[PDB]
Amino acid sequence: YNYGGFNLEEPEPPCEDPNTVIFCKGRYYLPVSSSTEGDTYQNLRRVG
Amino acid sequence: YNYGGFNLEEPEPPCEDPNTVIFCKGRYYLPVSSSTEGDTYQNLRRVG
Amino acid sequence: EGPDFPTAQHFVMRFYSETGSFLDIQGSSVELNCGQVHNISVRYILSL
Amino acid sequence: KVQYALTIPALLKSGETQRACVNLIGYHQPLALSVVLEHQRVNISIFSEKVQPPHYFKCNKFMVPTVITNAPDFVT
Amino acid sequence: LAGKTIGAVLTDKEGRAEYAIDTSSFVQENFTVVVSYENPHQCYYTEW
Amino acid sequence: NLARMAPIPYVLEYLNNTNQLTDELLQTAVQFLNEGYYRQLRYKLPSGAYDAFWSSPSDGSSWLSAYTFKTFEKAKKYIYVDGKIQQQTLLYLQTSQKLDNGCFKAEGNLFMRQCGQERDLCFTAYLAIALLESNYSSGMTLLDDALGCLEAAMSSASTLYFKSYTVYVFTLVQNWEIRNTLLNELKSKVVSERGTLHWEREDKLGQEGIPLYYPNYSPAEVEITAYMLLSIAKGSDPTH
Repeated sequence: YNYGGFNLEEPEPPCEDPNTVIFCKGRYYLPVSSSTEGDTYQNLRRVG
Repeated sequence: YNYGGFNLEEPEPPCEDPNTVIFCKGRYYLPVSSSTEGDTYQNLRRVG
Repeated sequence: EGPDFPTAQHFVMRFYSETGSFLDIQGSSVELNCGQVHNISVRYILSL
Repeated sequence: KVQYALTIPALLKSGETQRACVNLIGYHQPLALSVVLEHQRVNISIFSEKVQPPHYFKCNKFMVPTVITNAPDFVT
Repeated sequence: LAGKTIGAVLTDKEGRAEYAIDTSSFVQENFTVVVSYENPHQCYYTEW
Repeated sequence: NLARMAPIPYVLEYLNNTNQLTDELLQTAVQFLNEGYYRQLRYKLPSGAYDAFWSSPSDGSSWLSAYTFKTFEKAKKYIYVDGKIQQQTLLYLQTSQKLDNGCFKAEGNLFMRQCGQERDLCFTAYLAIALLESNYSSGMTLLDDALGCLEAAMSSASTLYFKSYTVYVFTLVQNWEIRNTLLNELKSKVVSERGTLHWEREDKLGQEGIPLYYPNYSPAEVEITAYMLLSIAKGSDPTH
C-alpha cells in the first residue's frame, strides 16, 4: 500500500491488556499470540 | 480428619503442566489458578 | 561436514480464523492455454 | 444483518476504463446505494442503484479523468 | 466494591442496612469490598 | 517552537504590505523559518501524524496537527515545502471525521488545552477554517460534510463565538445570506466604550474552581474582535 511512499493503510486498532483473566470451561484463561500470523489482512496487502 | 495421630486423608491427584496452550473460541489461552479458593472438598473436611 | 544422507527441513507458518473455515487451491505447475476453459480445483472446510 | 463488500484497486490508472465491484447481502427489503469517487473537484457516480431483495454482487465500468500527478483521493 | 460507590442505601430506622450486590459476570479474585458513611454534618472530628 | 515560529511569516507579510521592510530582515526571516522547517518535521509519524510526545503508537493531538498543516501552508507561499507530506497529513486527520451526523469528534489531552470548553463542534469549525484557506477548490467533501454539520448546528443552538467563527466561514465561501442572518446578532452584541465599540466575552462562570483552570476572557474577546474584523472586512459586494 505504500505507493509512491503513500501509506493508505488504516491505523492498527487498540491493544488488549495481557493480565485480565477469563473462564469458559476448565481452568482460567490468559490470552497469548504469535507476533507474525496469517489472516485475510495478510493474504491481502500482497495484492493490495 | 487428622485425629489421634491418624491422618485418614487420601493423597492429592496429579498436577497439570504450566505450558499447555488451548484455544476455544477467541483468543489463545494458558492455565492459571489460585491456591486460596474453595471447593466442596474443603466444604467437607470441616464437618468431618 | 554435512549429514550422512540427503535431508532437508522446511519451516512454515500457520494461518488464523476465529471460527475455523478454510480455503485452499490445488496449485498447478502448468501454463494454461488461451481460450480453453480450465477447471482448477479448490478445497475447503467450514466450522460449526 | 446487512453486510457488503467493496472491491477496488488502491492504484488507479489514468485515462482508461476501470472496474469496481460490490457484494451486498443480508438485507431483505428494497434499498438504495451510492458509489462515489472524490476527484479533487468532482464527485463520480459509479453505482447509484436501487436494491431489490438480497444477493447483489455486481462489478462495473468507469473512466478515470486524467491528472498530471499521482494523487490520493477518496471513494465512498 | 473496588472504588465505585454502588450501595447508597437508606437504613431501616434502626441501623440494620442490607444490600443485594450483583454477582453475575465476576471472575475477580481478591474482591475486598468496603462500606462507608459519608455525611458532612455530624459532630465527628478526625482523631487517630 | 512551532507556536513561536508561526507568527513570523505573518509579521513578514505585515512588513511587506505595510511597505516598511528590508532585505536583511527578509533573509533573517528566511533562515529562521528554515530551521523551523527542518527542526520539527523530524517528529512526523509514518502515518503523517504529529504528537508532542515521541512514541509512534501514541497518536492524536489533531489540533496541533492541523496547526502544523496550516502553518507550513502559510510558509509555502514564501518557501518550498513538500505537498505530499501535506496530503498524508490530510490522510491522517480525515480519520477523525468518520461521523455521518456527528461530522467530526474532537479529542483534547495535552499539556495546554484551548480556550474552547470542549465541544467538538467548535474545533470542527476550527478544522474547517484551517482547511478552507488551502490550495484546493470546492471539490473536497470535507467541505461538504463540514457545511452539512454546520447548517445542522446553525438554526438549533450553540454559543456566541462558534457562531462568530461560522461568520467568516460563510464569508469566505460568500454564502452571503446566512452571513447577514447571523451578522445581525453579531453586531447586536456590541459594547460601547470610550469613543469605541467592541465585544467583551460573557463571564457567566465565576472565578476558576476545581474544573475551571484557564481564564480565557481576554484572548477569546480578542479573537472574536479579530474574526469580526475579517468578516466585516469583506461585505458581499459593498465596502463603504
